Order: sequence, then structure tokens, then C-alpha cells
Amino acid sequence: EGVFVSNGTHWFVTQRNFYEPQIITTDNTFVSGNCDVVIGIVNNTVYDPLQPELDS
Amino acid sequence: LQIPFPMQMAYRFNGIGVTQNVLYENQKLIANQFNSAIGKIQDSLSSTPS
Ligand SMILES: *[C@@H]1O[C@H](CO)[C@@H](O)[C@H](O)[C@H]1NC(C)=O
Ligand SMILES: *[C@@H]1O[C@H](CO)[C@@H](O)[C@H](O)[C@H]1NC(C)=O
Repeated sequence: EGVFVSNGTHWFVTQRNFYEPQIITTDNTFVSGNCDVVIGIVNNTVYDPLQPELDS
Repeated sequence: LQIPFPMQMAYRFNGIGVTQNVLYENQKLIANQFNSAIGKIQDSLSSTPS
């Protein structure tokens, strides 16, 4: 629920009616297929709030 | 507010329940169907006199 934006260097996700940038995490996006047919695909690292928590 | 047309179509699909992956994975098919429908509209209005 939102749209991928970019301020030139980093990529953020915000709603479609108000600029509220936030880190693209796993709970903000859903996985559907591989990136070989989507026209306009760009490489970007997604965050997962499970790897830093599993450090202990 | 400027916006790419594929993203506009993704929003339209979200407005009826369909997700964005259905459009982004079948964009060429939807574009071809839209072009064919727009082309058929002309001959449908031309041939039919009523
Ligand atoms: C884009 O935003 C990030 C985080 O707010 C910041 O670190 C970066 O410098 C910004 N880039 C530009 C070109 O302003
Ligand atoms: C970066 O994107 C290109 C397509 O623009 C893709 O071919 C490449 O595999 C991507 N890089 C990685 C590490 O996946």
C-alpha cells in the first residue's frame, strides 16, 4: 500500500497522497514472481526485521 | 501530479481488488487488448448506422 520513491540516492516507500518516506522492509512489500518480466525493474536491498533481532 | 501510465493502471487494478503483479506481469497482453478494443470501436461506430 504505497509507491516506491527515490530522492536521487536511496529508495523509499510512501503513500500515494502524502510524502512520508520509510525504509522498504519485508512487511511493507509482498513477493510475487521473479524480476524478469516487469519493465522498469531496479535493484534495491529490502529490509528484514528478523536478521538484526536474531543476532542474540 | 505526473505519474507513469503503468503505475496508473496498477492503481486502477488495485481499485477493483486485483493486485499490481497481474498488470506488471501481463502488461503487453493488456496493452494489446486495449489497442484492439480501441481499434474495433472505430469500425463498430462506422459500420453500425444506429
Ligand atoms: C536521500 O535521503 C537520505 C535519507 O533521508 C539521505 O541520506 C540522502 O543524503 C538523500 N539524498 C539526497 C540526494 O538528498
Ligand atoms: C541489477 O539489475 C540488472 C538489470 O538492470 C540485473 O541484470 C542484475 O542481475 C541486477 N544485479 C543483481 C546483483 O541482481
